[PDB]
Amino acid sequence: AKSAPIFRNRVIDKKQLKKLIGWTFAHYGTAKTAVVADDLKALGFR
Amino acid sequence: DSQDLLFKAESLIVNSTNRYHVTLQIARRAKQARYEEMEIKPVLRAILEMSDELN
Amino acid sequence: IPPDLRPMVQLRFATSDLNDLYRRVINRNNRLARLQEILAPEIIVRNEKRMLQEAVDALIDNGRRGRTVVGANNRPLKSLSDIIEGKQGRFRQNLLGKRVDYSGRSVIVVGPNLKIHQCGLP
Repeated sequence: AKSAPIFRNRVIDKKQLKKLIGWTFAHYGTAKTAVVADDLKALGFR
Repeated sequence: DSQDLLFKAESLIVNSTNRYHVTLQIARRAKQARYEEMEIKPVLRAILEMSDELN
Repeated sequence: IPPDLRPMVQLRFATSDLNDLYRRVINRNNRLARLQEILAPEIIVRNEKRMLQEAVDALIDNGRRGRTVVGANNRPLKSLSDIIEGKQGRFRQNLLGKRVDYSGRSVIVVGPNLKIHQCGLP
């Protein structure tokens, strides 16, 4: 925790999503990485 | 909730330094729980208790 | 080998090839004993001894040394060695991998509203 996310003001391809997931795992843990992946899945599907 | 249990699980996996040892402890605790309760599910209560004991 | 490891079940009767191999060994052994009891000509006794050797060979490992003993259909009989070797052998079919209870199998569809730690079970 305690690591504020950066505002990614850019296009988001698969590489950016993978980078974001890796950053989330490295800084926040494995269950916030799971939550973030589910939220991104919902947003992309919508 | 399920999410709560998942966070507590992750919390116990860390600060233990051995995922196997802490899985064995959770198994033992849940076994004792159900044994002295037959007199929620055991593994769940075990994880709740162990998380609440980590302060 | 114990009879339940070479079962002779009734469906017709389904028999393991070990029964036939053991019967060949026993028949040749009994005939050899009879030949040794009546003082048969030496060539006949020697040929019976060769037959006993071949029958025991086919029992231990069919087709290793001589010809392969086929069954009712033209297929090799499964001897003792053929049970413990190969991908269909004992080690790889029953010891390193087993069919287990409390198991199911079904087609998979996508559940988009599920969570990563959840599955949809019929």
